[PDB]
Amino acid sequence: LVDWRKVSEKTTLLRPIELKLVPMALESSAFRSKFLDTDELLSYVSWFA
Amino acid sequence: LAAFEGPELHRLPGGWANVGIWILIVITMLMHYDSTLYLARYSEKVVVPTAVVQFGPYRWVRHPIYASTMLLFAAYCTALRAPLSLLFLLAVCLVYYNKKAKMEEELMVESFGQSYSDYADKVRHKFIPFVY
Amino acid sequence: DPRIFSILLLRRYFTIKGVVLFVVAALLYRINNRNMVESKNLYL
Repeated sequence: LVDWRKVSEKTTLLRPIELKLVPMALESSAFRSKFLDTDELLSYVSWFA
Repeated sequence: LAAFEGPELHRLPGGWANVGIWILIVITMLMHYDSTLYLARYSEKVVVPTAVVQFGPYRWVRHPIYASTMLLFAAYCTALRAPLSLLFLLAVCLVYYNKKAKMEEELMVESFGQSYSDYADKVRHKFIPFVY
Repeated sequence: DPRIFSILLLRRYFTIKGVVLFVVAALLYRINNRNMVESKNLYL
């Protein structure tokens, strides 16, 4: 679902270890768009942990 | 009517048959508390919501406070094992709560625009999960 | 919330103190179901 060519054109100044850590930050920023609450996520995280 | 149509007091059983009211009361307290907390954690004033609440019981039902009051009504009526009074209680509370829910729903539809509309499209069931 | 229990559970006196209250509660519950006069009729 991600066209990695343009993501590479957005990470030209970056480095291989940051090229490795890009995808999880990208997914986090993807999850940023919607509207969601902290405490429900915290409760689910605690239950799963 | 639950009091009268219900049988005489000390003849209702115990043991493993009195765990249902326990778990149902725990569920209605938990769901009411979650609904009230999620309704009050966003509003600045007493009832002035800023965003739309779509968390906890709100993602199962559109009016969880009223359904929790409904469920403790059913809990008292079921503790005494009287279905007909539970049904009449359900009828009258459905009528009034549905009227009041209709006015409040049209108010937040007018006030919030598309947000509460998509919230209501996500969860249609107003009082009972996939029953009403 | 189970984490609230779990943090304290993952952290000799406490077990014995908790198991004493177990047998005391068992005694009190066992004595609680019996009538002091089992045979009302035979004492009547």
